[PDB]
Amino acid sequence: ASEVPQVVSLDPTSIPIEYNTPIHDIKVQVYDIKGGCNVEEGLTIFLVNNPGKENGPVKISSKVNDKQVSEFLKDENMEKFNVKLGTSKHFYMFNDNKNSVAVGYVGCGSVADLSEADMKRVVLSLVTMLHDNKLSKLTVVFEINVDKNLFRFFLETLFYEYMTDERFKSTDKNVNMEYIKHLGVYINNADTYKEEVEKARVYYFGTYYASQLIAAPSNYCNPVSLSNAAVELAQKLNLEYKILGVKELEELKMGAYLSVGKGSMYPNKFIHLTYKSKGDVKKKIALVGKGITFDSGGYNLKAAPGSMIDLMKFDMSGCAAVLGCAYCVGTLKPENVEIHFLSAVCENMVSKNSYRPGDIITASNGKTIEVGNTDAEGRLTLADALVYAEKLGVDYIVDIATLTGAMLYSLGTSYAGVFGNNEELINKILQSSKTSNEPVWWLPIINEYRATLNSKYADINQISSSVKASSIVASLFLKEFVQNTAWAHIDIAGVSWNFKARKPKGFGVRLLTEFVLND
Amino acid sequence: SEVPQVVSLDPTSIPIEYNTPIHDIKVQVYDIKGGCNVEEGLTIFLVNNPGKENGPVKISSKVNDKQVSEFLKDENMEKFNVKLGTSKHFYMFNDNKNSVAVGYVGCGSVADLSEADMKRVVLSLVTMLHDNKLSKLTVVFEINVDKNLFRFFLETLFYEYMTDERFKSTDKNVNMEYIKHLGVYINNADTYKEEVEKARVYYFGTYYASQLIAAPSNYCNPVSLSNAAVELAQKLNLEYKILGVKELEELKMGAYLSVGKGSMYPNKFIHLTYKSKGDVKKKIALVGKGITFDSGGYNLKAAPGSMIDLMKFDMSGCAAVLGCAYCVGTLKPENVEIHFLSAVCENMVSKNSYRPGDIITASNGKTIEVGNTDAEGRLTLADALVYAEKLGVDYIVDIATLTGAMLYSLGTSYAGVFGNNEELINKILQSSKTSNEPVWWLPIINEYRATLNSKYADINQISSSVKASSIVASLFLKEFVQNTAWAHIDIAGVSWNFKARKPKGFGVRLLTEFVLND
Amino acid sequence: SEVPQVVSLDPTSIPIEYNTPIHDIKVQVYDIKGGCNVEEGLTIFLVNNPKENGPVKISSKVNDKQVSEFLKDENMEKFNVKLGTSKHFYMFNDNKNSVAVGYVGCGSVADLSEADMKRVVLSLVTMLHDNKLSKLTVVFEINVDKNLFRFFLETLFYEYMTDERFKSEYIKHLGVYINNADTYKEEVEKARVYYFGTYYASQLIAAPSNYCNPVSLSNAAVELAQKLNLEYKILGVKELEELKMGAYLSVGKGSMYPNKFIHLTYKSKGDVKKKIALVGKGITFDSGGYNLKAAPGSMIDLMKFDMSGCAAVLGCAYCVGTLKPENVEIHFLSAVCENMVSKNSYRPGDIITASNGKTIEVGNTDAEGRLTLADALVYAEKLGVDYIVDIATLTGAMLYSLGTSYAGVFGNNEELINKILQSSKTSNEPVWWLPIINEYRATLNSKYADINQISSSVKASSIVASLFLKEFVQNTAWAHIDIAGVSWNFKARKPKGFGVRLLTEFVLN
Ligand SMILES: CC(C)(C)C(=O)N[C@@H](C(=O)NO)c1ccc(-c2ccsc2)cc1
Ligand SMILES: CC(C)(C)C(=O)N[C@@H](C(=O)NO)c1ccc(-c2ccsc2)cc1
Ligand SMILES: CC(C)(C)C(=O)N[C@@H](C(=O)NO)c1ccc(-c2ccsc2)cc1
Ligand SMILES: [Zn+2]
Ligand SMILES: [Zn+2]
Ligand SMILES: [Zn+2]
Ligand SMILES: [Zn+2]
Ligand SMILES: [Zn+2]
Ligand SMILES: [Zn+2]
Repeated sequence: ASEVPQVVSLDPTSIPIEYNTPIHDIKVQVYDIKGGCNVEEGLTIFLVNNPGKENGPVKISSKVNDKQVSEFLKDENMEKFNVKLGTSKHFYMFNDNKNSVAVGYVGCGSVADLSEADMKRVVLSLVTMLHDNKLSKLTVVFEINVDKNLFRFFLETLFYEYMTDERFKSTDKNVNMEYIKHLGVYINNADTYKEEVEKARVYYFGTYYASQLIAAPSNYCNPVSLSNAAVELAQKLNLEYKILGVKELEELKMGAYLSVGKGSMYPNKFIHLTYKSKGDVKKKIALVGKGITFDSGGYNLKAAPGSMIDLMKFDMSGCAAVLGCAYCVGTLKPENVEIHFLSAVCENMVSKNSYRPGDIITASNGKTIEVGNTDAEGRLTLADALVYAEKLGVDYIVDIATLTGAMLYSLGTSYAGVFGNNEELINKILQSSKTSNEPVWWLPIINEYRATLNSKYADINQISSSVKASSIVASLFLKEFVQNTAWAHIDIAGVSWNFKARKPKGFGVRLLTEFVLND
Repeated sequence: SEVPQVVSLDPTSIPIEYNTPIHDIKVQVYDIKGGCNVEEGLTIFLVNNPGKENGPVKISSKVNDKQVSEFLKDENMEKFNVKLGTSKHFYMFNDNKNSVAVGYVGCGSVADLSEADMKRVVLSLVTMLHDNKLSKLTVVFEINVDKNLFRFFLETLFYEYMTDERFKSTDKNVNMEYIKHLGVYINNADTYKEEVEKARVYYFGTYYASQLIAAPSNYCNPVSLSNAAVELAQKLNLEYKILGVKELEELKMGAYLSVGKGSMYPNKFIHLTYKSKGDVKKKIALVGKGITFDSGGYNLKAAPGSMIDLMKFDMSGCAAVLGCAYCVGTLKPENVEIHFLSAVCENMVSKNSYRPGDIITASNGKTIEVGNTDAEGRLTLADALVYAEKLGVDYIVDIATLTGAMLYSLGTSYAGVFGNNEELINKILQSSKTSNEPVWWLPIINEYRATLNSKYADINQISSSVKASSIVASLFLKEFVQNTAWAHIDIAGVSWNFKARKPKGFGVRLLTEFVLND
Repeated sequence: SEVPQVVSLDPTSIPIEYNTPIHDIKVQVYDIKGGCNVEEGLTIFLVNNPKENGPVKISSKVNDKQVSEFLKDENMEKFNVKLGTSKHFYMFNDNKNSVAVGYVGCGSVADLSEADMKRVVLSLVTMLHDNKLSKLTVVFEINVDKNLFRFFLETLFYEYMTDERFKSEYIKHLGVYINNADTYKEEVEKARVYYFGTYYASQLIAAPSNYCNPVSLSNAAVELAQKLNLEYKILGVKELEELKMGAYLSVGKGSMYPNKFIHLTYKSKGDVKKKIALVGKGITFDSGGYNLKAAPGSMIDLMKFDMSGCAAVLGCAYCVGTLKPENVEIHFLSAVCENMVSKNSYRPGDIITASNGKTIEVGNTDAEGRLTLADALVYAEKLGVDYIVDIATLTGAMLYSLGTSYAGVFGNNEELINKILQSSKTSNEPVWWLPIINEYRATLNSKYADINQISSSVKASSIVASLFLKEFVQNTAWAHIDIAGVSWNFKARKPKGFGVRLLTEFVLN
């Protein structure tokens, strides 16, 4: 652990991290619907749909072990309500033991197969029922068809969206902040879904942990304070760790990554976490995350309209995703696999010491790079991290980065883009996208654009001249730093931040973890 | 002299190639009378056809080889035309049954090839040298050229042929093999032979400047650039002096010192001196703008089209001046003393940077209000010009990448020259013709001077009302020359070749021709 | 000839003032030797001090004792000669009549430029606008040659005159004391002619585009021709179509006003030894077309000024028609139209054919000037003249090259260019020679048309445009004057009428 440099004594010297969240205090019980539903304290919510019939009437088909509640929820009483996706209603009644209970439903539309996006709409409606209501318990009755993954995704999203980050609140803490202590789930074939519960809780926190890092402002989350948090995480998970400082970075000749950080008051820190199975290692993997704790753009300052320089604390989202994945892996402990978690962390600032547009810098594999734009710094840091990664001698290298703003014009805010040099690896990323329900789409590395990276003086240009297809050109650049290893690149510049909700998504954590686990 | 680093991987000197493959090319000039020997390598005829736009090629000169002569008959050459820029390759066997490669380059129908047209001919020729491993090139001039233009042909051939690979490591051209011999057949070879070594000298001066310019700002900084100058001065036995901050403070160069304040690299003032052996009749001060990187300062280059990634080229004036010092120091003209000056610094954004609105005091006591930190060139030049005049010279000439407006007035081919003395300006225009580096005389319109009147300082750095920044900047510069013939050359538009993505080394030959023929 | 209207309140002609109060001013020129009489009105001494911001000192003997006492060294040294600084005082003379006496500083340089002289006059005019005076007397205690003296009068007349045509008492006597008065007296009535030529052009330029449109501008040209007994011909769309002027006709397609080609002719009585065509750009309003002037700084509200070239030419025709030079034939030409946005407008990308058969690819509809000039130059050369001179508000880049004081001149002939430069010297309308760089010509090579209207990127727009126009003059001495920068006086919010005196001097000499 290094000392975080301060300008004034009021500068914070660590990232506040909440490990023990109220979500971890929730006891989850899973019951089979065949046994009938018991309705007592708290809130009991039925998830209902009506196949084919858009905005069709609500029907409760589950057995309810209470004559009063059963009478209330009979068809004739429910037909005035419809199943419009996201619709919710609260019911109030007395049960067979003369106790007042709260019941209700969330409409799940008229399609039996709910997409990952429509399921998020269902959960958000459910969360609005949790907010502003001091409840001790919530019960959920699944009257829709969900597979194991979508069930887990439901729980993960519930936990994530229910949670409220108050680390930076001082005088504006919510006085009515109270969480349930109990969560009941009624679902058919309950014994097959039980295994998903703790997995979801693990995936929730891995995702929530990343979110905390991303949301943490750059005066809290800087290269030293972020690497320090990585150390603390490794210590709690019994992961091996190594933080490389400028001296060793110099010895390794990482000129590209070092030049990006030259302008910052915070020394570069290269994070290297390792998980190894106790069993014989049958596959080795490196996960590489972009780790810019703040990206001012450098001398190519973000001063253009729509550049959102105030969002630039998000620029270590790739690193956050990787560290979030480290939590999940170190907790679930997969067998026969060795995983490296890597991030070349730095800050891209303006200074007398900054690297300049036009500078020629040498990467750790000896390639000279001409810098055409100081704000294209991510691919420079990744270049050295990718060289470092391949020297580990692994089977797959997967990187994840808020790399290019062009992603918002190509895939937008919902789907991440994946590029690569190996088809089998890309299919596996796409497969893990399905089973994690973190949407990713395969995008091409167009070789014809490679020629536009031909530098007159250096071995290669940092950015293209023609093109404008930045996401693809950046992928071309990165590919030049991976010689003979299966490699994939996940651009999350578009999906990292939830603009509507004004919070990080913790995107990529579940995706990467599913990738590690399912092979 | 010691180059500060942020990290140990930061370079501490500019890589400079002094002996180039071009220097290893043995050059022989033969007279066209007595015919041409075609025996080895690639023989190229430069042909014309005055009259018809694209008339047939007609090889006039005698070829001392029966087989080669039969091939180059008018009958066989009829299908090929003389369009300016075109070229063809030929394969055949000579008299002793040895395979030989012949060809031609079209020089158009016009009997007078201009600076731009000759450049086009050279390019066509260089294309033939590329992607073809040749031990020898022979060029037969079946067109007419003056002696300056012949020198210009060789200069341009040498400059364009040479490839800068100082910053390649994993991607050097493996097929890069230069010729070792160059043959030239031309009429009255006795007179043209003198231009050969003059061309080689002018070439390296230009290429030396180009190397400094192309060098990125992390390699090329105020300390390393001034070290490079010192090394140059040493190889040439020029007197040299590098003024550091402490000296500059004593001289009270507050305008120049302000510009480098935000930089990690200390300011360094380059003062080189050549003196003729005998009686000195003319004293000349050459001043180069030497900003090793121009970020704009707090007036950051952030506007569309400001091309901040090119601003390593903002020391081109200094490079021109140092390049001239090479030529002058090598050619050793008589009856002249020349001072090569450059206020070298770096314009950066920092807690220590000078600010828009700052009032600073030049070394001649004039207080200056800063309106824009990106108009830093004229601030450094101000102190440099005051220093220059204190040397008591006859002519002060500054050269600078000073105003972007030049791209809208003269464009990328012609530099602008401004001045306070018509005689000096005429000499610059004369030097432009003989060096074939095109310059156009632009006026210093005194009506715009009132817009440099400041409410609080003695003078404004920039105008607020008048556009035409090239003229306004000239007006500002004129305020720091009291009673000396002075001229100013703005090369902001011509310094960088945007199409070839490389510098031109513009100004080297111009300044040298100015020196030599005074 | 009938001006179309959208509503009945639309103006159907340009209001023009022919008889100005300047024409009522009686000018007397006296020699400074013999002393100056100060009997009435305002008397102003033009004074320098060759030092900087030095004290005022009056050298001329004044034949009035009271005023002499006022003008004594001890009193005037309280004031300084800083360029454009002025003081004037009211007092009683020997006859106990009210007189005003004062000065205007002319700085510390023995030779005033046209810019300096202008500042002097502006200070003089300020006093005239603030005082009710029947008479102004100006005493020259500075050195001025014949041309600069005429320039002084022209400038004085022009700046003094106030255009009130669109709104809803001048001096009657000008006295001038100057050493060697006799050599200067002939400059007076020439200055009056140059004044109105300049002011007439100013009137056309300042007239908004709803008053000044292609139809009313040509109608005004006709009326001018009739008053001066100049031959005149106005070419309409049918005539222009037959002449295959496709470049020029394309620009006006989107306008509600039919294109009008103005062709005025002055012919001397005797043998014609020189034939000259003067071509003025006549865009009555330039919106930019589909390449609309929408960018910040494009100043679309100024774009009534885009016929300043035509105005300069018509102002010259007044001077030439008045002074009647001998042994010359002058053609006054303008392809007048309006560049507008409409379903009918020409489009960026359109390939259009000029009257010499050259196909043109339009890259920017706001570069419309060179298109109208393309067909005007072709028309001009067919007249078989010795010189073609065009003048035009052609490129905004002129503001970045020479600025607002000097116009640029481009050409294909050295003799012609140096004639314009000499005319610039004698008219004191500053012009600077700029190169037509042949290396830039290749940027106008089109993939589909014979030539490009504009370059994709050469940035040197004034030069690229000049190259374009050069392609439409095949074997005649031709020069192009780009007055886009100098035509409008931004500070004074009015035209300069730039080019009238320049072009007239070119014709007369
Ligand atoms: C502007 C360009 C092409 C250099 C780019 O892709 N910039 C990146 C960047 O600064 N990388 O270091 C960029 C710009 C904007 C975003 C972004 C994403 C959501 S809002 C702004 C993300 C990446
Ligand atoms: C922006 C302005 C008017 C202050 C100016 O003249 N800038 C100079 C400059 O920064 N001088 O120190 C300038 C701007 C752009 C260029 C340029 C030249 C080729 S591309 C950009 C050159 C000089
Ligand atoms: C469109 C461009 C940049 C080629 C140009 O120079 N346009 C001309 C024009 O509209 N010609 O028809 C132009 C633009 C601006 C001005 C101008 C002059 C004083 S303020 C703006 C003048 C001419
Ligand atoms: Zn960036
Ligand atoms: Zn970034
Ligand atoms: Zn600058
Ligand atoms: Zn500069
Ligand atoms: Zn226009
Ligand atoms: Zn126009």
